[PDB]
Amino acid sequence: MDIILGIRVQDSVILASSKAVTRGISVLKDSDDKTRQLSPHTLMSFAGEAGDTVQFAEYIQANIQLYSIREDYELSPQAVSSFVRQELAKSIRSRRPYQVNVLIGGYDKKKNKPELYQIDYLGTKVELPYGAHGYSGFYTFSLLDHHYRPDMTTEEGLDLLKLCVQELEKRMPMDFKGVIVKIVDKDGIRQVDDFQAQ
Amino acid sequence: FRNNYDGDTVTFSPTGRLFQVEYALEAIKQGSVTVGLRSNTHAVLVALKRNADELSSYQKKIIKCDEHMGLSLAGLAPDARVLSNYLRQQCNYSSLVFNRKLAVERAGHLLCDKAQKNTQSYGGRPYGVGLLIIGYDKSGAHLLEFQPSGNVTELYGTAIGARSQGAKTYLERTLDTFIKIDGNPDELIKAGVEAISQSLRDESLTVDNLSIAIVGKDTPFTIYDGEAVAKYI
Amino acid sequence: AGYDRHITIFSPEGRLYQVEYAFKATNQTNINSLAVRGKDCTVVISQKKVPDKLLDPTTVSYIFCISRTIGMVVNGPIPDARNAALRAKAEAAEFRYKYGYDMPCDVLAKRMANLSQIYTQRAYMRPLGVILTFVSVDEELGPSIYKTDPAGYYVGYKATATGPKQQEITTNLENHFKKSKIDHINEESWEKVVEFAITHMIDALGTEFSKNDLEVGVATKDKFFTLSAENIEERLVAIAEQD
Amino acid sequence: DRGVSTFSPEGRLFQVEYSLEAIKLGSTAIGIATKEGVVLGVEKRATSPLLESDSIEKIVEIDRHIGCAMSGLTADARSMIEHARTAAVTHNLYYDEDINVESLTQSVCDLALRFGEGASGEERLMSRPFGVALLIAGHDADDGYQLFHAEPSGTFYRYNAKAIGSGSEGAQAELLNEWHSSLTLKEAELLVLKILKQVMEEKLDENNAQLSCITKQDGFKIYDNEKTAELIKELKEKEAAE
Amino acid sequence: GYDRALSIFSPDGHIFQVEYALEAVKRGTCAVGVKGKNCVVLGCERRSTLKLQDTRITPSKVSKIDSHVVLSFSGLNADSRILIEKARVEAQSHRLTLEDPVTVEYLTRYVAGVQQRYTQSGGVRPFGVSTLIAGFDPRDDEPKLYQTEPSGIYSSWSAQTIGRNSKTVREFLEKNYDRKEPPATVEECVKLTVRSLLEVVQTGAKNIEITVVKPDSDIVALSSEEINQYVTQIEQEKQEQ
Amino acid sequence: GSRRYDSRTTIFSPEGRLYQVEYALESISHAGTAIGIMASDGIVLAAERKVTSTLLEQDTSTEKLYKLNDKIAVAVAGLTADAEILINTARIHAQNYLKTYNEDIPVEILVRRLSDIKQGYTQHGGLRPFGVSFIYAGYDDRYGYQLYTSNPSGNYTGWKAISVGANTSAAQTLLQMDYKDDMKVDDAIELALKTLSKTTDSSALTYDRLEFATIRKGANDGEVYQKIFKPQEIKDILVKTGIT
Amino acid sequence: GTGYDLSNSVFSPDGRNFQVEYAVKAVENGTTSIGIKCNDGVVFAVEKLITSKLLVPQKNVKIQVVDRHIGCVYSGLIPDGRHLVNRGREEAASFKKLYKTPIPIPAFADRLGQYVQAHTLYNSVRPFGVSTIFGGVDKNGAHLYMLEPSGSYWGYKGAATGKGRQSAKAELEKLVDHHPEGLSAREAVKQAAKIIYLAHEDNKEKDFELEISWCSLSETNGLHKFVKGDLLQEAIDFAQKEIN
Amino acid sequence: MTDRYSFSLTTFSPSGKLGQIDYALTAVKQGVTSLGIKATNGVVIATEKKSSSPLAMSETLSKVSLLTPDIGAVYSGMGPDYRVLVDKSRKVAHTSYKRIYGEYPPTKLLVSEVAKIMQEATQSGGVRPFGVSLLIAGHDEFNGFSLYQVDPSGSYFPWKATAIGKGSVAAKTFLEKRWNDELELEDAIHIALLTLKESVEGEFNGDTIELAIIGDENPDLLGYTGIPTDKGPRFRKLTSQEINDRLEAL
Amino acid sequence: QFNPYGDNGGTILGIAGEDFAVLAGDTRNITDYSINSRYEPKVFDCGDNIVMSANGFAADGDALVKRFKNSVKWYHFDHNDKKLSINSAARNIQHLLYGKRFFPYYVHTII
Ligand SMILES: [Cl-]
Ligand SMILES: [Mg+2]
Repeated sequence: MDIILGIRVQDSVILASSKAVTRGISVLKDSDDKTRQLSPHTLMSFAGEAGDTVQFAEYIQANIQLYSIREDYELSPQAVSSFVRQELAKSIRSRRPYQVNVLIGGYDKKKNKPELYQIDYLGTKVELPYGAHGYSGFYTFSLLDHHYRPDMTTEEGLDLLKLCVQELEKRMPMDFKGVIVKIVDKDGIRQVDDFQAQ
Repeated sequence: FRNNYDGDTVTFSPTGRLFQVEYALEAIKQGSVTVGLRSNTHAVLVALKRNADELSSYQKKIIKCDEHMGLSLAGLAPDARVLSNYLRQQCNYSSLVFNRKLAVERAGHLLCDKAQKNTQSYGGRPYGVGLLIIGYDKSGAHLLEFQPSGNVTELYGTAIGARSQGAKTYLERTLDTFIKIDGNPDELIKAGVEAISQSLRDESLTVDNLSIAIVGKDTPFTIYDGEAVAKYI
Repeated sequence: AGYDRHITIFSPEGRLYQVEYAFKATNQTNINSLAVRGKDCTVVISQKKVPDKLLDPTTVSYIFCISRTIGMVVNGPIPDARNAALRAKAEAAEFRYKYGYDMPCDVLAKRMANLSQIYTQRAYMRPLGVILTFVSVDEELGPSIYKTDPAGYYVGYKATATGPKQQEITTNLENHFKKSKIDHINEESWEKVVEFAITHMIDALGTEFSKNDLEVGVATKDKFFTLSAENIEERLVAIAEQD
Repeated sequence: DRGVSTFSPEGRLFQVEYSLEAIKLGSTAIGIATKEGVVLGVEKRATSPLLESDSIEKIVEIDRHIGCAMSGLTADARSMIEHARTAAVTHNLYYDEDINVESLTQSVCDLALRFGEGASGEERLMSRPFGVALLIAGHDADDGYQLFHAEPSGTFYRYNAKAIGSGSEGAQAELLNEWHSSLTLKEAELLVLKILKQVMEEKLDENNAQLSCITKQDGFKIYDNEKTAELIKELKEKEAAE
Repeated sequence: GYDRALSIFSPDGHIFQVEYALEAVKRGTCAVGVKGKNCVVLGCERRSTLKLQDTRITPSKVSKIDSHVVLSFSGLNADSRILIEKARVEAQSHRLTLEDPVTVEYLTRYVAGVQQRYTQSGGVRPFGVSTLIAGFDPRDDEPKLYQTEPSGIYSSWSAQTIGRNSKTVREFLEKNYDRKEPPATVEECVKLTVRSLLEVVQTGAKNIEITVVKPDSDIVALSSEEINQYVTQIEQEKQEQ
Repeated sequence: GSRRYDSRTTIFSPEGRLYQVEYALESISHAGTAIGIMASDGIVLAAERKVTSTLLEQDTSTEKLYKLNDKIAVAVAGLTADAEILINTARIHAQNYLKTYNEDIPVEILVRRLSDIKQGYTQHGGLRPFGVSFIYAGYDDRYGYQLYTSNPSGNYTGWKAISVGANTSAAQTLLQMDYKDDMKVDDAIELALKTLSKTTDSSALTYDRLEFATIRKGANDGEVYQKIFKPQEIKDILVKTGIT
Repeated sequence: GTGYDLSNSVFSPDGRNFQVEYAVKAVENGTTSIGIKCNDGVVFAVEKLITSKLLVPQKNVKIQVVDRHIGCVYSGLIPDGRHLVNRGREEAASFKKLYKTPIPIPAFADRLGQYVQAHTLYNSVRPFGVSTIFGGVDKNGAHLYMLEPSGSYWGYKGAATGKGRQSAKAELEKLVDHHPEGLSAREAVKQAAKIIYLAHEDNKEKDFELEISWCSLSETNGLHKFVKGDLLQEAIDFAQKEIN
Repeated sequence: MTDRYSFSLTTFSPSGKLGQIDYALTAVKQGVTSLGIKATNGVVIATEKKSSSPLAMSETLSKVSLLTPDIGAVYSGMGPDYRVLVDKSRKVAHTSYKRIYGEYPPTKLLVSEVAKIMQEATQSGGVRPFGVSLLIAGHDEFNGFSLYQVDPSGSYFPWKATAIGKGSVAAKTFLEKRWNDELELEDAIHIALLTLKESVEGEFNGDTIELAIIGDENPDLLGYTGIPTDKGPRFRKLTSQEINDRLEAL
Repeated sequence: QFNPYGDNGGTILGIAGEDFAVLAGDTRNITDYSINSRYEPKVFDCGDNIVMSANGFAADGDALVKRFKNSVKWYHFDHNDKKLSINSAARNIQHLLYGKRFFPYYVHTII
């Protein structure tokens, strides 16, 4: 479907998300940001069913932002992912479940360590050095199994994504119109505006 | 005595009285006078509309319930609106389900039973309004008197409100005359205007002051206000 | 402060006045009833008083057939008596359906007593101003008398009495069981157990009874039944040919 | 104690009559209906000079053809305005037309008697009546320019002119003499502004008093402080003329 | 189940439960708010019935409803929490649906509506709380300051105080705050706030806490020293005369 | 109707006070004294057992010191039955937070929730408040060692040292006198016992009339440890401090 | 103390319910109504006070039918009586729906009995301000009942309630003595007319209208019917003859 | 209809007293004397069968009730209140424990559940507190033998020995003299019978005394054999004969 | 399995003049290949100078017409006998029909 990639390096988590939104035989938009900032040091990318995808993301964002103001404190990436998993684990046995898959990339300011969580629509959470949702994984996991090191810089991490995107652009049937890349580190969340040709 | 047994409608007095009900009946006597009278062919409502200031309107006293039934109020207007709205629905239910115009006698029975439920349960209050229902059904012309107590009575004529005893004595005397005004609506209304004018004292019934309704053989329930009642003053 | 006598809450002395006043209502009818156990039967006698000549004597009863096996005599006003009767009948029917055997006398007694206890603790429910005397020949315990009151108290009896002149009938029966050294009427036929119950009713109250002054219920193995005026007359003729 | 929906021996609801006493302690509100439009005027009555006067909202829009002024416990009005605005827009959705001023007023008054501790009728879950009276002014194609007085009793009267609040009985006696069937809109503006000046404890200026009107053409508009200031200047000149 | 009408009209047209709710506010610790040309300041006094408190963890008097709006109060501390929570939830609900933070007017109008609802709902008493809500509307530099009271009435103030001895500190502000020239600096805006509290607090370095809110979600709470410096400079204004 | 018998537990006095809250605090003023003292390297909870007998089994007894969390405990003052209702709900809230976030509940969040439940019985429902005052002794990785108090009003505050129940006025004066910010747990244990010993309404302060608990971060571990003292352990520390 | 009569379900120290006894006063205040049990049926009659000439003769009917075989007449608060018959009709319909057979009179009696008794169990309801005389013909003979506000009812040979119940009861007692073999339906209608005319003397100030109904196995096929035209006049004349 | 009593009938008085709880404790004091003594190898609970009439059968009224096969209960105060508490106590042992963990609750937890029911009658709308004090004696594998008192307030305390009702003050004093931490179960029954003799006015025999023990497992009372782990109930009610045997060695 | 819908056939025709309007319909009612009635009126005068016809499933057609006729009656009661304009009737019928969006009236309706 939509491409949702996440990669955790030495001192950051990098999230790459496809810009294409398609209904039928038409590409309605080629600049869609498939991610919401939950807190200044936690970012969540998402893909799945048309309506559920954003509705769920904004709902989670609303709850984390409410907690942030109530406690005047930022929840750990671990804590946020555990909240999200439980919401999906409830959803799966409800009348109409949220059909949404999420990556949660966050910098834990307490531990001073980047953290990447992969959660599917069933509420199946797992912490990974690198993650993908849908058909992306089928090509990217073997790539990263080969080229990934834990001591890689953010610059090395972007080069490793560029390599993943190139492979998906070569062997994947659908035009996903490139990716929006966002780095999560100790200084918060910034967007790499120059990934069109880095 | 009375002070201890008038706190709510759920309490009987030692003499076997319901003071909350009697207090509701008092709200009627304070209300503006309205008169009802029927022949064999037609039934007429004549109501004296009351104004707050000379700058205010004269509050409407007659409400249409169906094409063959309507009523005049005396007391709390909102309670008249609730009961009239309920009676509208019962007339409406009878039409849709049974294709049957609701008998005036059965309309009375329903108002009686609805008023009663407010007099036996805690938290509730009695209705603070008296109603004169007129209608032409399958058994000719009808006039009913409704009391918040739940007591409904079929009469040839009557009056309720302030100084209502004046009109009621007149009708009790004119009985043999007006009962026979058959196939003449104008004469039955004139006999109703002569009835209500027996309960005047303050002013004389003017154009935007008088309110008259009529139902009968080949007359749907229609309300006459203003210019339209000028030929009866 | 002074409303501790209007609803079922504790008074400073640790008392429930509404329960005590409910007990007072039980004597409003001015009727005396006693129950005695035979060798294989249980008999209930109750005074039958018909003041109005316009009343239908056949309809005036404070004895009720709860089930095939259980009979219940009430001391108190008839509206509360009939409230308790219908509930007991409903509980006896439901028990049989759910558990597949006839409700025992003592279990219905406990159940009705537990209901009375709830009115003793919940404010919106008043106690019923009645004393319920349940009788049967239980298929486990044999002849059985179990009595409940507005407090929610219940217990089994060898014999019992209820009403205004309860104490006189009680002490009369006490003295008989001190003498006989047994906890029942040693008699094979129920007719003679009914005759005993009427005899000691007369002795204690000091009043003679016609056929229309009494009301009798008998419990046997697999049936409870009430006597007709003529069944009582036959009983009154038997006791007459001994005095 | 004693029921909230209890009748007095004189056949009146205690809580309703006590509610009317609360309204007498409220700020003055005046309505005048003419063939050129209906004017609504209120006393702001700021409790301190530090209170930013223009934040006092005692005249509110219900629809483009219906406005209303309030007097008494103004906090109670919020849910009444909300129901009125909803009723007007809901009616437009169902019938593709403006709601009749009388029908809108009748809908607001239907709330008034929905108080009790569980009264046998429907489900009136509200502990007390409203502590506010509304002057509902509007226009429709059927009955033209209309002014209504909505009480917490559930009764509503149509007035050619009406005053509610602290200075009501005084202002009403003034409106009795001054009102005629052929008043212009400008005449009605000065007249509201004059009667407010008379009953207000404070000296009337463009900060402690607010005007508004409803005309068939431009609908319901609240007068800005500059426009009201000139009408005050115009009033003083005409009073000083004789 | 419980729907007993606690807030009802009395013969003289008063709701005593709402009236007595204001008495709970009068009892509460003094809170003040003054708005400058480019800032709003919220000052609150601390009690001294018991002094052995951990000032790190003890709930502070000025609460953030959003990153751009703050709420101080006077009255029952327990009651204030229930209003603050409902406001914080509504702030996020507004952002989620309108895609824009609440205006200070909207957030006030909501909190006011809640307080009002508890004055004519069955089986509830009114809130024993008056609030000062202050901040800046999204992408706006015009300072905002509103007050609510248990009745449900609300309005905006150039400067206002609530709680115990609010009568005194209001009198001070009325003859010290010029609408022609509001405190043009953050500094002289805080100075006027502390000055107004010192009328009531009676020598309180640790008994006065100040919160400054500037445009674009710029909210900071002053430390003991920073406030103690203002107290030192103000006491010299008196002694130099 | 039923209106006749309604106490109206959630109304204001003409002065703007909550009758039932004020009378509930009066109830608590007669309950056995409980003291909390926060040190640099831990927290102490000490409580005086109200009414005892030779035949009261002290070994299986707990009426004042309850464990909410592995990192949070409470000292009770008032109705034990009322306290056990609130303790049970507080234990559940702590587990709901852990299940949701996979992190132990911060102390204030638990305290605020319990305080918000008490506030509920104060504003609606027409029920009597809980005749209970709590001292919360807890540790989390945000604020470290924390000491809170909550009362029937639903109001809570944080303390360096505090007392609830009987003779708080006297107890608070003695704590405010001998407390220093750089205190150690062993110093706090002594202070707590000294304070109770002088505020006790009984002859002597014996072991059989005391409940004791400490929340320390045992240096030879790096994790927080709750220690609810056994009768023999209270008897020991009572002799060492010089009360025998 | 006192105040035992202000709430419905409250027992007074002498085990009485004063609110029920106050409801009886509302009944005693009301019009007189009777019932006569004949050899194969029952006859119901009631006094209708003519307030004025304005009352339409023969129109304001008071006697109500339940199902097709039961007649009901009441004295006191007429609305309360209507509310009881409304319930009775729902109760009779419920029975027939499940059991097919029309409700027996004893069965129907207890159904009204339990409902009226229920309005003496709670302070949130008022007792019924009517004594109801009802009955008809079923499987095994005719039955006449009278139901008091307490919920108390019995079977009757003759029954009377309201203003002139003593006059009625006295005249009924004479019939029971002088007809031990049983009165006929025809005779009971004439006799009922007389007793109403004789019992009217306790209200002789206001002119009245007579209303009779009957349920006879031989005369109405065991269905409740109103006495009309010739048979009504024949009964009025029998009474008007024997009043002089 | 409908319970419109949704408000508390127990409220704090200006003195800080809860009236209805204090008045409930007064009702308990009027009740017949009942006691409990804990031995090293068992617990005994005893009360007097105050027959309301000599015609009444005292056997058909159990003041001492089995809650679980290892837990027993006795009371002082209002009998009906006790009867419904026993019914609720037996059910809550199943619904809240046995139907979850597949074993009967330990004494302290079942006591805790009874305590909660009685606390709710102190705070819930339109109810009065229970007019009884319970003495609950029980055994469980990890706590051994235990004896608890439960008051109308909902408060409960563990006891070595105690008494409640009429002559509790005098009975508690006599137990303080005779109790040691080395008592055998037979010694505790003997002390229980001595203590209860001071309370009883009239006849003192097996037909007027109701006494039960929490002791050794009774495999003869289990009703089935073949499951080694199931050894039978520790609760046993002493017979009329068994009491009279120990009364001759008084 | 029970089918709630049926087809009673028939056809309706509406034409608007400059100062008039016509709503015509055949009087035939059918089921499958059988004729139910040769004269069963389908176009109705609803008052306020409005004529209405709901053609398709006769049961759903009669039900809708009946509810709209009732809607006109309650418009008079609630708005001081005001005449329901044709545009106002149209919007009212939209709400009547869309009310049963998930169990529709199987009719094509013309006013
Ligand atoms: Cl049970
Ligand atoms: Mg997964």
